[PDB]
Amino acid sequence: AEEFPVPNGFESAYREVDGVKLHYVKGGQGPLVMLVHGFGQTWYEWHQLMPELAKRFTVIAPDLPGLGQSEPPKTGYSGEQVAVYLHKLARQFSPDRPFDLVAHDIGIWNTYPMVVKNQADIARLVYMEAPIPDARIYRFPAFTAQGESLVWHFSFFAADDRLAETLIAGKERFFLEHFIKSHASNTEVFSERLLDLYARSYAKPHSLNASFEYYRALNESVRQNAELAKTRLQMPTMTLAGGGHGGMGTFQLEQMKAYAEDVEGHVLPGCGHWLPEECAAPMNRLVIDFLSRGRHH
Amino acid sequence: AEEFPVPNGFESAYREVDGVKLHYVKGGQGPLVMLVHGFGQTWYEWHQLMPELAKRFTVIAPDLPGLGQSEPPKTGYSGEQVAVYLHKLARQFSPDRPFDLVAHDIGIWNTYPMVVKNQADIARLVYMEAPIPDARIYRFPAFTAQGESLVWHFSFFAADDRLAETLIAGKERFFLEHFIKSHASNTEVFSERLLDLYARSYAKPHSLNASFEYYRALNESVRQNAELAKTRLQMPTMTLAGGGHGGMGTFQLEQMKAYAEDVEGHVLPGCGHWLPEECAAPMNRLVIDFLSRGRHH
Ligand SMILES: CC(C)c1cc(Oc2c(Br)cc(NC(=O)CC(=O)O)cc2Br)ccc1O
Ligand SMILES: CC(C)c1cc(Oc2c(Br)cc(NC(=O)CC(=O)O)cc2Br)ccc1O
Repeated sequence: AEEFPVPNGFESAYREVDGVKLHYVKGGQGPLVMLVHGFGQTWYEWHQLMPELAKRFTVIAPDLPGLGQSEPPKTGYSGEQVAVYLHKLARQFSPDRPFDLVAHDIGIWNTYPMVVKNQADIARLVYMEAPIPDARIYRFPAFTAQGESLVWHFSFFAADDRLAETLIAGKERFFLEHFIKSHASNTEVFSERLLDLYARSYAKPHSLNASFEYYRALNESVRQNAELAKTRLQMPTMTLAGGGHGGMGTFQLEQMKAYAEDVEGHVLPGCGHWLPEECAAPMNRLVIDFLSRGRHH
Repeated sequence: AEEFPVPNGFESAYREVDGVKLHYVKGGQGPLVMLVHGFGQTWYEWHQLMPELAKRFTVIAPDLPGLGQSEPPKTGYSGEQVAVYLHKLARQFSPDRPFDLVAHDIGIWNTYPMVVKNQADIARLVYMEAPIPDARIYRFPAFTAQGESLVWHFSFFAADDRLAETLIAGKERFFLEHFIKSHASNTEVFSERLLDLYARSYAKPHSLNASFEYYRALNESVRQNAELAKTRLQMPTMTLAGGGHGGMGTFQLEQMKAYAEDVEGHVLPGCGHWLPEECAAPMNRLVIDFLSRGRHH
């Protein structure tokens, strides 16, 4: 069974990595690029970019552990633990050559440690729409002069006693529509049909729980990254962020400058958090062009 | 029926104020002291203090509009709008003398405008455990290195789509217990019976909504207060705050120093946010002593 429609000419399959069955969608030929989704979504956020990249690359888009059709992690949900699964998965498909990495939202949290620990394995890097977990996250406001803060959910999801699962169970579809639209500028792209697809996936009880465990592990990830960040990234890096409602604006590039020696950043006007769907044309173009500076076919 | 047991020597009663039926509990003899509760609670949080104060003062403890047994406001939930109801209620019982005001939590938000605009009506002021709404609240962090913030609910409650009512309905007791305990040092004072009573009251659909409408009006309250604060408070003021887990610590007095000419403050070690219940004896002592410096029975 498939939760989301696979693009024509791609395959949906699984690889067991360290005892965990990871779902991925793969297509194309050439050097490998791995696309890693974030919270509220699955590999499917990349389904418009995938066919375009597959003209020049082998493209793989996994479901994060516990989300989509991937089994929960057996170790834990901190960035360093999850990154092991992702690094090993990618290296199964590209054992002898570096691969490219594109990550959105908590995809960043779940890949940063494997990038810094295996720099030679990463040719080029694109990060969009989430802070790397570090002390900067403790400075985000709980409440703003415009109202509902964009990261209040960090505390909601991290709260003990399964506060978030308990309140959200049975109302997953309602909650996700609010969360997604509240973080968007171009809300019109989030049709009821599309929201139904994403909600059905994260409503699986293990997936709802997994979602929140990433936040319960956030402070551990921050502690992990305080050590890891002693070495700056050396590979070409690009950041993207939305400049509209819900977007991170200038924060993305500014933080990345502290992490990377070679970084270019873009803020996309009139686009919020959900770049691949809110602003498919300019986002896809930026990603394709950036990755095409390296060898492809 | 009554939602909470009325102390001997007191009466549960109602008054119409600008077309809104307000509930209160009243007893005692002497000059008037009005005690105003906050979020998650009702007049009943004052039930231990009331008998002691009633030896020296006439004591009135209203339910905030929409909460407890009080009708919702017909104007709105902003601080300036709600304060009109509370000011006029107090003046119905103390038309010829100033009265004292003690407020906890959002009782502060709902009284500050009438205090600054009618200073001749306020003999002495006691504020505990909430910021006066101003730009300071925009600095509180969304997330902490120890986990959930004490104020992420500002955004949860202010959010549109009736997010809070929709998620909390059917789980009102569960949520309130979590909220109370996360802001408490001394959780033992919150018996199953006490939590049941508070949960049942705010679970009334108009009360659950009313609760959150206070937060949906918070930015408006901040804008209102930016103008009102041009005039400093001149009456003798005392602040109280908890020094333990869940408490506001030095913030209460330090903020008040910017608003009031004559202020003294105390921080109570070993006490959290819910001062009248967690630390009834020393809080009661401090309030009774401070108010008893003025004229009484
Ligand atoms: C990942 C996702 C949910 C998301 C998080 C966001 O957090 C931020 C917030 Br709130 C506020 C700021 N600006 C500050 O000045 C805060 C500070 O550092 O003091 C910066 C950021 Br970054 C914003 C958008 C967004 O889509
Ligand atoms: C009323 C209630 C819900 C509540 C609100 C609270 O908010 C906060 C407050 Br106040 C002050 C700070 N920070 C400082 O004092 C540091 C400084 O400003 O120097 C941080 C926070 Br977070 C805390 C406890 C509490 O129980």
